[PDB]
Amino acid sequence: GDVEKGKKIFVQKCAQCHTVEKGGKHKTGPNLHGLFGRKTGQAPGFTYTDANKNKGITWKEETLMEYLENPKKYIPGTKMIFAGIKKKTEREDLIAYLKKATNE
Amino acid sequence: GEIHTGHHSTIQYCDFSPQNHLAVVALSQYCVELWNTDSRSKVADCRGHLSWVHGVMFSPDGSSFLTSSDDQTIRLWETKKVCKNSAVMLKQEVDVVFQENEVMVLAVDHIRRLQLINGRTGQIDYLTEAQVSCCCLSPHLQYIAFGDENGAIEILELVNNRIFQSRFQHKKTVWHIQFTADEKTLISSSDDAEIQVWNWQLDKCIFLRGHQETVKDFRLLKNSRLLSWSFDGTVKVWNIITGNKEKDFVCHQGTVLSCDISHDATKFSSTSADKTAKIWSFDLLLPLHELRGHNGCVRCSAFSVDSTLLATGDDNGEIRIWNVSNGELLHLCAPLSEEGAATHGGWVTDLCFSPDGKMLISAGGYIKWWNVVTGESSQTFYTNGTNLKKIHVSPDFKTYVTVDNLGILYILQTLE
Ligand code: HEM
Repeated sequence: GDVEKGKKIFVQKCAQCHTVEKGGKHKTGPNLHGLFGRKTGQAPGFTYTDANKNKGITWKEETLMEYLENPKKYIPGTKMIFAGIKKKTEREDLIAYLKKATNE
Repeated sequence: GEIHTGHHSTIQYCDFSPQNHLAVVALSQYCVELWNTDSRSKVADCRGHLSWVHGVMFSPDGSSFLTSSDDQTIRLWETKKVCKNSAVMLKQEVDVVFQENEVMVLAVDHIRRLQLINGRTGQIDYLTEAQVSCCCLSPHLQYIAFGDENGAIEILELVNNRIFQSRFQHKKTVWHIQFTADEKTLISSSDDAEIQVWNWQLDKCIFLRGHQETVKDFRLLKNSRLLSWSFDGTVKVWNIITGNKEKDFVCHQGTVLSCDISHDATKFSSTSADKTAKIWSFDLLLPLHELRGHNGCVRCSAFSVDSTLLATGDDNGEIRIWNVSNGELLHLCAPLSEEGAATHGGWVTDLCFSPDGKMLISAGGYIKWWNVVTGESSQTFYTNGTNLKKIHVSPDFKTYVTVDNLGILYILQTLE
């Protein structure tokens, strides 16, 4: 993906509920630093729904590609409000941006 | 003016009503309470939207209001109805224990702790505690028990309210709770890597030192063995009361998503976790077979009611039956084919096989009685709440009642 476009998408569509920087505060949603290779519902200090807490998957590109297309369908009962990113290219860009920023 | 909202959080939605100074406010999680502005007091609760509301607005007359919601649903409502109180619609997650001719459903009080209402009667059974986290009845009755936010677990006696044992344990709220075949010995788990085994009265504190990040869940085996699994996806076989990891299984590098055990002898057990549908007889340290018939990876599985069937549930509610004999390309139950994204359905929560074994009671967006292997039997139904997450069956198997999405609890009693 295009990391720069991914950043734009993050700023536009995710930043209002989530930080990606280390020690960034929990907002409406959990901080996403360290997201990749981590199991659902594990950000310490965030109170998840039971659905998100027990989805039982590992966040990575494949799982994010499916989630981000339609969060409610992937984790029914999530309290995250997001319709989904219908275009694959944009999903790849965002995912590539998150992969970089959430490790940095 | 300044009308404080219920408890504390952050408002997701709100709506003032010019009539009666009303305030229909969806705080969070579809908490669409009917408050009264300026007077600054709630008028009445309004349960009934699935997906956490998406929006509400009053009629220009103000005599009614629309309720847009994430499900894709708009519910009309009269102004008068909301004000009147309706302390009903049981709490979303409950445990029900079936002892024969009458079935009792675990409940959480609309205000505080709980009330036990038996079916086919108005016999409420209220109890007091500082908001119980979870509950469990003792084997052979005679007791009742509950967890706590601190992970403490009391076991109140039925014969006398004065007698109880309280256990202080776990960094947070206790997760799974289960009792031994003996009336004694509590077993529990939570954020701790260890699986708690706290015998009550004796106040014993045997631990299952699994050295996991945490143990996700555990279940009783027919032996003294105590089955368990964590977020590492290990399918451990411990022992009841005494902690002892006798047989250890690493069926999944990822978390064990749903694992079901058959319940005749200890002849089989299986699990699937977005990878492979493994199955074992415990005799081997590795599963007797590793089903790989699903490239989309099976999400959950359940054993036949003392038969040879073994359902394997997909994320889209698809079910693939597999004979309990290593494995063979059995016709997929294939319960749902055409539908779409329109309603309630997500999740493949549970499967309830008929005692005949000729029927599977699928329960996702709603109950449907798929016929085993090709086609469906009694598919019909269609739940009001949707999203059932639990299955209860009477020994007879005559009655199963589901409460889904907090719609309420529904009881079924087929006739002649
Ligand atoms: C494309 C933009 C977004 C991305 C990439 C994103 C990322 C994520 C991820 C990966 C999770 C689950 C991670 C985990 O299980 O720990 C999550 C959960 C969550 N997100 Fe988002 N999110 C986005 C948009 C939003 C928006 C718009 C909101 C609110 C308006 C929001 C609020 C939440 C909340 C509340 C949760 C917790 C879910 C629960 O506990 O049930 N997110 N987000």
